Parts: sequence; C-alpha cells; structure tokens
Amino acid sequence: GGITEAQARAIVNSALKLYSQDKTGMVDFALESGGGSILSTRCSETYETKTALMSLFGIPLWYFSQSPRVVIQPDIYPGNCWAFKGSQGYLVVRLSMMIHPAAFTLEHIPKTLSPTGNISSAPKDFAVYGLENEYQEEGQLLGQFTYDQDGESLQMFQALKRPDDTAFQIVELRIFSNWGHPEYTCLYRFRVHGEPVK
Amino acid sequence: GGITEAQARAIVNSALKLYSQDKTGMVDFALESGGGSILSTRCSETYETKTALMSLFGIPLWYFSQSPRVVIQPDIYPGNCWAFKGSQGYLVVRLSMMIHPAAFTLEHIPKTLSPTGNISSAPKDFAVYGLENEYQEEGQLLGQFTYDQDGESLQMFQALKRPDDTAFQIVELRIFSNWGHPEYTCLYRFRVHGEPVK
Amino acid sequence: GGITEAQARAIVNSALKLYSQDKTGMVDFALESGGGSILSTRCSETYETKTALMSLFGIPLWYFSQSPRVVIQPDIYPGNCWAFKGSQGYLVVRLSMMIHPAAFTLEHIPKTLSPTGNISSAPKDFAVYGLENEYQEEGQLLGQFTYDQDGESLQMFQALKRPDDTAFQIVELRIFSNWGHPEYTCLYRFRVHGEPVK
Amino acid sequence: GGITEAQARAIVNSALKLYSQDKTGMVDFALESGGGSILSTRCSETYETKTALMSLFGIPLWYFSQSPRVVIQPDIYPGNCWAFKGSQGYLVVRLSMMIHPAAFTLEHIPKTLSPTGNISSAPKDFAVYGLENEYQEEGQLLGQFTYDQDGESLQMFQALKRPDDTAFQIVELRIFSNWGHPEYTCLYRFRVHGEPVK
Amino acid sequence: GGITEAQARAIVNSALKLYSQDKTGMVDFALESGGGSILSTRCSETYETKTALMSLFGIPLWYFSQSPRVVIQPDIYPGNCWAFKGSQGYLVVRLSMMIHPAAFTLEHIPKTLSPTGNISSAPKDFAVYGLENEYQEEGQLLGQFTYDQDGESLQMFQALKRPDDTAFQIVELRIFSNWGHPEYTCLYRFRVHGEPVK
Amino acid sequence: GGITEAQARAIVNSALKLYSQDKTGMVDFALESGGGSILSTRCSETYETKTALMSLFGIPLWYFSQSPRVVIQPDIYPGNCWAFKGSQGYLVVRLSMMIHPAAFTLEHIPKTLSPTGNISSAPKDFAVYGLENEYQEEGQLLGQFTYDQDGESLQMFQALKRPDDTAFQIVELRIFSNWGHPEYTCLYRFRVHGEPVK
Amino acid sequence: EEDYSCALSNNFARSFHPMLRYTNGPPPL
Amino acid sequence: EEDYSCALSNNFARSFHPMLRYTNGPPPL
Amino acid sequence: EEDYSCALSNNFARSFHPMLRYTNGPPPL
Amino acid sequence: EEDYSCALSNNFARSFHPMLRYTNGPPPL
Amino acid sequence: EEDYSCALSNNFARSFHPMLRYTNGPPPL
Amino acid sequence: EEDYSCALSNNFARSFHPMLRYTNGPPPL
Ligand SMILES: [K+]
Ligand SMILES: [K+]
Ligand SMILES: [K+]
Ligand SMILES: [K+]
Ligand SMILES: [K+]
Ligand SMILES: [K+]
Repeated sequence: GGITEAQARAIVNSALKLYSQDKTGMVDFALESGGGSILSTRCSETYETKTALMSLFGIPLWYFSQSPRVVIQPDIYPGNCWAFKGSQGYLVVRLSMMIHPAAFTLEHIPKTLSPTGNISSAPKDFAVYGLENEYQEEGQLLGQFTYDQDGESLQMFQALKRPDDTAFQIVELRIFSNWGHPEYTCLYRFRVHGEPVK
Repeated sequence: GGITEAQARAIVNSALKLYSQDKTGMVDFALESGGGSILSTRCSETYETKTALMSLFGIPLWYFSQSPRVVIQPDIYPGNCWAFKGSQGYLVVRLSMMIHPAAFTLEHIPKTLSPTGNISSAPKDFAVYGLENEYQEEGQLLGQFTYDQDGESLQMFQALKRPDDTAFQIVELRIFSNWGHPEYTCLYRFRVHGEPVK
Repeated sequence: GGITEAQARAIVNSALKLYSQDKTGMVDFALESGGGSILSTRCSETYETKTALMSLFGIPLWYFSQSPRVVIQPDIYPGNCWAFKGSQGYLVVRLSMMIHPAAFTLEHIPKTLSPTGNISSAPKDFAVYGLENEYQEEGQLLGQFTYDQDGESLQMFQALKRPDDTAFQIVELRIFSNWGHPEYTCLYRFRVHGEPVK
Repeated sequence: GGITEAQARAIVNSALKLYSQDKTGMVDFALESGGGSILSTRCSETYETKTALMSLFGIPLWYFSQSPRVVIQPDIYPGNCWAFKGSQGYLVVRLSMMIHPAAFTLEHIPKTLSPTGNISSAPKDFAVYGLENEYQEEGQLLGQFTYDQDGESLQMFQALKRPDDTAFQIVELRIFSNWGHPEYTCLYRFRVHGEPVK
Repeated sequence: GGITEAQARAIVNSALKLYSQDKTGMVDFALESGGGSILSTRCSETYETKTALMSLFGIPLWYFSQSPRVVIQPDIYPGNCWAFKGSQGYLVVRLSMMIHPAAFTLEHIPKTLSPTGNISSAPKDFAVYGLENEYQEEGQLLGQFTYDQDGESLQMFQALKRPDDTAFQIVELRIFSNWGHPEYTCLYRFRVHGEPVK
Repeated sequence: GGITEAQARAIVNSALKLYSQDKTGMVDFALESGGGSILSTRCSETYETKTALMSLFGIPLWYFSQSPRVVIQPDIYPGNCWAFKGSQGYLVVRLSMMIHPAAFTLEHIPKTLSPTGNISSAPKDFAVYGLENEYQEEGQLLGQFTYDQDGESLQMFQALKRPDDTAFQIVELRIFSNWGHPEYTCLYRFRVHGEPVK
Repeated sequence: EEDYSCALSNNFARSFHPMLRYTNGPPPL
Repeated sequence: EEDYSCALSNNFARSFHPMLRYTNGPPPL
Repeated sequence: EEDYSCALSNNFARSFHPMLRYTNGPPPL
Repeated sequence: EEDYSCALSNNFARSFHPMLRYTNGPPPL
Repeated sequence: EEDYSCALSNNFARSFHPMLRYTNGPPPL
Repeated sequence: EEDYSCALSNNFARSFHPMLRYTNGPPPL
C-alpha cells in the first residue's frame, strides 16, 4: 500500500514541472506577450481613484491607475488588476491565432492575501462570446459561468458543445455581477484555451 | 507507518498552494502594488557606483541605480535590492491599512546564488518602530532582531507583546550593522504582517 | 521499503527550495541584474516583423520588438525571446566576474505552451567561446552542443576539460542551425556557470 | 519754398518713430503676444506638402508646416504664413479686449521678395464678421473688401458704419478667392483696430 | 538756407544706419545673445495669472508666463515683458565683460500701442548698483532715476561720476514704484553701456 | 536748387520702403523660411566653448551653441552667428529654386556693437562655387571676394560673367581667412541672388 | 448640406499644432 | 437606447493608457 | 548634533528616483 | 527682518523658467 | 591626403544640431 | 570576404534598443 522514496520524488518533480508551465500546461491564446491584445472596453469606465500620485523633487507629475491590458499579463500580486466602476463590465480580446475555443480560465487573489479578509470585488456571474469582427455588437454565446468566491484562486470553465464547431479569433468577456463591493469590480487575469485551425 | 500515493499527492499539492501565495500565505501590508509606499530614507545615502551606463547609438544617457522602492517589490533576483553607504540605514514605510502589527519578514539572496560565495552585504542587527505621523523623530519600539547569514533566505520575526496594543499605519526600519561588507549594505525585501483595525 | 509522512514532507520542501533558487541553485554570471551585459550581436539581424504597433488616442507611435538583452533576463513566457533572421546568429556577453567557466544553460518554452504545438524556432546546434577582449574575432572553443527539441525546457551543457584552465570575463554564443523554422530563430535565456578567480 | 536741414531732420525722425510702432501707430487687438488667440479654422484644410523634414543623426523625426497662429505673429519673411488648400478659408479670432471695431489690416509679401516674381497665393476677395460667442455660425457683417495685388504690402480697410455700434470680442475672417494659385492660399498677417469699451 | 536732394538723401541714409544698429549705435553689455545673463530676482514674485493655457487635442498641458530672461532680449511687442507682483522688484544681471559703466537704457511700449491707452504698469522710480560678486547684498550706487511716462519709448540715463572709477561685471536693477497699476509692474528691456577694461 | 517738403517726404518714405524689404529689395534664394537649407559643413568643426549652460532647479541640462542653420536666418544681433574653429570653413547650401546666380550678400555686425571694438572674427577672403549635386567635391567657380572690415555691415558681391550661363540649385561657400581672431571665425548671414529658370 | 457641416467643424483643434487660449484675461503688458 | 450606445463606445481607445495591437501576425516565439 | 540632523533629512525626496505616494486611500484590489 | 531675508532669496532659481548662465567666457561673436 | 578626406566628411550631419531639409519642393509662400 | 566583415559589425549598437554596459564593476548585490 505504501510508496517508495523513488516514487515520491517522481510525484514531486512532476507537480513542479506542471507548475512551471503557467500552472496549467495549456496554451493561453489571449496572453499579450504571445500575440493577444485588448481591442475595446465598450462603455466600461475605469475606476478613477486619484490616490496614486507620482512625483519628482516634490513636483506632482501623474496619477497612476492600471490599464485593461493587465488582464492578459501573468503577474497577480494584489493590485495588479483592472478595476471598473460598478458591477457590469466588457472586455474585447483578439486571440493570437484563429482557434476552436474549448475552455476559459479566470484568476483572482485568494482571501488570505487580501488585506480586508474578503474578496468582494471579485467577479461573480459572467459569460463569453465569439465575434466574427471587431465591430460586431452581439456575438455567439460560448458559455455562462460563476466565479466561486469560496473556491481556489485559479478556476477553469468548459465551453458549450454544439454540433457545428465555429472558429473565432475575437472573444468578448461580459461581467454581470460581483461579490458585493459597492464601488468597483477587479479583474486579475483571463485566459482562453483551445485548438488552432489547421 | 508508511504513506499512500493519494496522501503523498495531497502533501505536494498543499505545499505548492502555499508557495504560490507569496510563499507565506499572509497579507503583506507594506507591498507597493497593494497600497504601501516609501515615505523617507532620513539621512541614508544611496550607494553611488557610476558603473551601470545606459546609452543609445553610442551616446551616454544615464547612470542606473536601484530605488528604495525596490524593497517593497517582490522580485529578488541578485541585484534587485536597495544599497546604501556604510552599515547604518533608515527606511520609513506607510502601510496600506491601519493595523496591529504582529510580525515582520526580511529576505536576502542565498549564498549559492551570490557570485562571491558570501552575503557579507546582508543586514545583521536591526529594529522596527511604530510612528504616529510621518514627521515623528522617535517611534515606539516593536522589536529588535538579527538576520542570520547561516539561515534560510526568508526569515520571520515576532513583534513584542504589550498589555495595550496600539495600532499604526507608519513603521520605520533601522539597520544597525551588516555581515561585514566594507562599502555598503543591500536590502532585498521587507514585509509587515498583522490584523487590520475594525 | 515505504516512506513516512515526515520523510515525504522533507523531500517536497527540499525540491521547492531548489526551485526557488533560479531552478538550479547555481550562480548565473551572465544575468543582467547581477552584473552581466550584452556587448554585441556581430552581423546578426533582429527579425523585423512590423506587427506590434503602440498607439495613443489612435495615433501610431512606435513598433515594438524584443531586444537582445532579453536573453539575460529571467522571464520566459511565450514571446519573451530575441528573434534573429535565418538560422545563424551571434551574441557576445560580458560576465559579472572573471571566472573559470564550467557549464552553460539554455532554455526554450515547452511545446505544450507553443500555440502551433511545435518549437521549430528553437536553436539546435551551437557552440560557446572564450574571448580575451571585446574586439577579438575568434576565441577559444569551450564546447559544441545540440539543444534537444524532445528534451526538457531547461538543458545544461558541460564545458570541455583541458590540462590548463584559462579564465575569461567575455564569452560568445554562436548558433549554427534551428529546428526548422524558415524565417527566424528565437532565444529565450542563456546562462554561464563556473568558479570565480581568487 | 525750400526746407531747412532742421526741418528735414524732423521729418525723417517722425517717420522712423511711426515705423518703429508696428508701422501704423495703432493698437492691434488680434496680436497674440498682447492677448489675442486663434479659436478655430472651421472646415479649412491646412496644406500638407510633406517636404520640410526634420532629422537628427540621419533619423527622420517630423514634418514641419506652419500653424494658423502665425497669422497673429509679426514676422512676415517669405514662408512665415498659414497656407490652406484651395481658395476658400476661415479663421475665428478672439480679441484681447471687447471693442467697437473700426478698421482691419492685411499684409502679404511684396512681389520683389517672391521667388517667382508673382504673389498668386495672396488673398483677393474677403469679408470680416462680428460674433457674440465662439459657437455662432453666422455673425454680423463688418465689411467686404479686396486685397490688391498691385498695391503696397500692408493694406488697411475701414469697417461699415451703422447707426447702432455693437461691441465684439470675437471676429471671423472669411477668404473667398485668391490671385490665381491653383493649389493653396497663404495668409501672412491679419490685424484688428478700434476703441475699447469703457 | 535750403538743402539739396543729395543732402536730404544723406540725412535719411544716416538715420536708417543708426536705427539698424540696435537704435543707439552703442554696445549693450547686458544683451543675452552677446554674453549677458540673469543671475537672480531676489524675493521678487513673478505675476501668476493662470490665463495662457497651452493645449493639444483639447488636453491642457501647461500655463505660459514670461521669464525674467525676456528683459535682456530685443523684442518689445506688447506682452514681451517680465511682470512681477506689486511695485517693488529686483533683477541681478551678469555683464558679458568687465567694464566701467557709463549709462543705462530702459524701454517700455508707447501708449499708442497699449490697448487701454495708458502704460500704468511701467516702472517709475528705480536705481542701479554695482556688485563685486553674486552673493553681495548691497552694492555701490551707480545712479537713481525716473522713467517718464510722458516721454519717448526708449530713455537713456547717465551714471554718477566719481573721482575713482571702479569696474564691475555684475549690476543690480531695483524698481521702487510704478505708474499706478494696482496688481503688477512690467519690464520690457534694460541695457548697460560703458567701456571695457583693457 | 532746394527741395520742397513734399519732395523730402517722398525720399524718406521710399527709403523706409526699401529698408522694410529685407534691406535690399531682392529675393534671397538661400533664406531658410523661403525654401533654402544647409546640406553640409564638410570637415568644418563648430567651435566648442562649453560656457553656455542651461539648467533647471539648479540641475545642469545642456550646453548651448549656435547651429550652422543660423547663417540663413535673418536675426543678426551679436552672437547670432555660426562659429567654426580656425580660419578655413565650408558651407553647402541648397537653394529654394534652380537659378542663374548673379550676386551674393555677406553680413557681419558693425564694430560699434562689438564689445571689444573690433570684428577680428569676421570673414576676410572667400569664394562661391556652383555644384550639380550634393556629393560633388569641386564645383564651378562663381567668384572670389574679400569682406572689408572697414566697410558697411552689409556688403554685396557680383558673380563672374561667362559666355555660357549655367543654372544651379546648390552652392558652396568657402572661407579662406579671417580678420585675425586666433581661435575662430563667425558667420552672421549669407544670401544668394539671381534669376529663376523658366 | 455642406454649408451646415463646415460650421460644425474645427480642424485646427484636431491637428498637431498646439493651441494657446487666453482664459478670459489679457496677459500682463 | 442605452444598450445601443454601449456597443458604439470604446472608452479604452480615448484614455491615457497606451494601446498595443498586433496587425494580423503573431510575434516571434 | 548629528542625531538631530538625520531626523530632519529625507535624501530620497531630493534624488532622481521618482516617488509614489498613496494619498490616504488603498488602490483597487 | 524682511530686508535681510530678501537678499537671501532667489525665486527665479526655484521656478519652471530655465536658466542660461555663461560660465566665465563670452560666446563667439 | 587631407584634401580628399574633407570632401568625404559632413560634421553637421553627425552633430546634435537638428537638420531641416526640403525634399524637392519649396514650401508655401 | 563575408566571414571577415561579420566580425567587424555590431548591429545591436546601431539599433533603437538601448544598451546597458557595466563599466568594470559589478553592481551592489
Ligand atoms: K494581471
Ligand atoms: K526587491
Ligand atoms: K528571457
Ligand atoms: K506672420
Ligand atoms: K523684451
Ligand atoms: K543669423
């Protein structure tokens, strides 16, 4: 019933190898360094706090706030997230290749690293759509989901299966609710997985 | 006496989960991206080496040296540290929230990654104080400690316990000695842990 | 024959400690933050794609491509690599200290994170040389090697042993072939290991 | 019948004194340094030639063309003029004070300083209007005039007299034709004269 | 008693030759392009109006106000002057050569070019001093004078004669009163004349 | 024998009209604002004095020296000149139009405005050549001349007459000697006159 | 109509030429 | 209607955050 | 005394390293 | 006293107007 | 020879003084 | 020959990528 030292070493080494491969071992076709980009935020309003002041020699220069581009960058230390006003938001992403989308990942910080002890700014209900071109107003539904505030930091979601599989190079993420924060919603990272067209 | 494969997998997965949470699984109220900031270095002198020259088309542009802000940023590759002249230094940090401080973390690179084989620039004796406002000259002692050059890279230190627990949003780190480097002392990362006031 | 829970915990903790030390637990004398630098690319031509456009208010500003300096920086997410035209390339690196070189490391992304499923842009045959000064045209051979596209992401290579061990502070990496990409070759990270002269 | 040396000196000195007072001895309420400004050019199109290239170290930086603001600046060396496409143009000017407008000045270079020997780009038929606010589409006519290509460089024009004199702080210059240039029309300087409201 | 055409032409040509030589035909040792500079304004306060806004694409960039350096530059169109708050002001000028100062010039715009019809912002009572070094608080008096608002635009003033003539390369202009403007005093140009030490 | 007041006024007004037309009443095909440009200075060395320091907040920013372009700009206040080392210099100018060159103008400041009382930096012997293209090393001689230090500020020089008149759009000015300054030679303005090809 | 659209426009405001506007007060002179 | 105006908008494109767009080709990797 | 002057000083504020100060509110997270 | 403080000051040196100082030599002319 | 090298050179083109070149057309005037 | 010209060249030094060179001393670490 019990394992040997050699077998324990193999299990440890295999787990660290997967960890080192962006945690998942799967291509992220939204990743900015790999060819993904942010096209649009529609009518979303980036939350303007006016608290992060950059200065030199005592001279005020600029107020700093995070860009929507941080959602397709891998750092997820607290605060490395895009914040929009209210709890409804929109993000249009161009993928690095034309693919058949099969799954999506959403990450948020865990409660143990949040200074208040809660993650009420995290997204709750959301959906993903496939678009044929940047200017399409309503795309094809790829799935509707809920990010669970009592789950793990990284959560994965499976796309709907249809008898005809259409390929897309643009997707739209829509956030419909958050976990109760009354001023804003924060998005740390969104990933898109699937199979490239041959 | 022996463990099963299922039990070994659970131990591995739990260790990687803690590792991914900033190694410790505890909020760092000094972290810059999360709301902390560097207010002052008092009379400390940043070490001026004049060796890192930035150029374009062969035209010299700027000499590069690290900012005190790197002490509240998480990268700790060799050289990603703040260096001050001599072995006495001062750093005044504003926390992201008002808290009851309970513990502090100090990190330095390990000897195996230092090109000389020693870490003589690391801090040795130090203390932490709580301040009521930025312009206070002498704060309340929260503890005095020694970073052990023969210990682990990341070391944690417990604050003094008093019958009345006062809350602070500003702390001061004072370094009194180093591990023998004759020109400078290098600080890689300093963290502050505790419980936020309700 | 079987291991205890205490023994399994010790194996896991030892593996994460090595992982945290730049994966290898060995000094990298080429690392830029630690004192290494890129001196020259000889006649190599950085691949000019003209696809990554930076803009503001709809106004085009700049086309972005990666610098040769990224080869001595630790991020290896897809795209964080230096690309040169064809499959022959040159990189002259100044080390942080004068050393007796003993081994070299080359990293590339794994196939599971490459959008096409192949890594045909990876380097194949290469060699390393020691130079006495920046302007030397032909150095002393330290070894000739092949990066294996069916191996692990990180691969290590042992320098030639000679009866007289000469010290160097400049090395040259020469790439002679790639794994079949018809337009370019991509280099993610190159490291240099050894013993500093006393 | 003849004049003395003293009388000749007085005539010369009086002529140079008037010359030194902006040639005319009258306030120009459109002058930029004195408080005038350019608000708008309506649908006028600045002529885009793409011939004046600024470079440094052989690197192209910027194409230079003159701003509409040059029309209320006093330098009138050849080329120090605003050029618009075709022969219909619009310029909305805010005066330094609220005034009763009484006269206008238009300047162009003389033929003796034009390299071709003609000034076919000069304005011909034009009119001036008074506006109550910046967003008014049609103002009150203050006069219609023709710049004479066979006259002097500096020409002055008298505003219409009406039984009720209205004050204005915004005027609009409309150019309806030029002296035959087939690609553009060039304006060197426009001035506005009158009496400030008390 | 009467003059000939040849004699009249000679008088005209001689007057234009003097006019072209900076109006006076005398070296100005304060002129910036010729080697003069502004060292200090002591406790003078440049008048902050916050009315001249520079923008691009509708984005506010900078508020413009004139520098003390304009006092040693030759353009004197309305508004090309240094304005300080109140009616007491100080200007410390370093001359292009060490000289025996013999005379000073002050210019203001004439009333015919001022939009209000008055020049109440012009300086009235003033004095000039010679200083041995930049940090001297009280220099040697070279003369005290009044700019006459009913005189010519350009006025000249003779330095005091003493039995021992000391040389200076720094002078200080002190303004004690103006012609009645209640908010500021405007200085268009100040010149210094004399003989260089051999 | 004597003139009337009307005749004296006509002579004065005619002289001021010519004065206002760039002093000469003739097109300058080298003028920068009108389409001329500086192509090259060959092996001339701009005189590096390192005395004109620009600063902000006490921080040194830049040393200022005049560009060769100032030679085709009309301001000739003292110091608004191009200075080259020694007394041999070269300037290659592209004209605004293809012309038959007929005359050249050279200006220097007069002695009465020079602080030393001499103009020993002025050019003395010089020649002008016509070039067919920018890269021609030796052009066709258009004339050889001497600027007279005892003459007027502005001096004009007539091109050689040949039986066949060739047109040029590039000219080269060569300076062979100065009026004795031991360190440099200063050029204030150079003009080119003639008839454009039809 | 073309006449109505021209009044709407302000091409100088959408150019690379910087604007200088006096916000309701003459500068010192 | 509000639903129709939101599709029209793109607030990120009119912000001070610089945009990075790949013009129809993946970068080298 | 030296001990009293050090408290007065703030060399980071007079350096070429830009400062980032949170004006009394944590950023979104 | 006010008279003694004014001599100490130099407001131009702490402004946003750039300074131009000739370091002991006239420029070419 | 020195005479041949001078023709080759163009020190203005390798200086910190910006160049302004009219690419085959006079500007509007 | 091509082999001799390549040694002469340094395309990185004539690019728009800024260079960082340590002038004979390791930085603090
Ligand atoms: K992120
Ligand atoms: K750090
Ligand atoms: K890399
Ligand atoms: K003008
Ligand atoms: K002035
Ligand atoms: K000039």
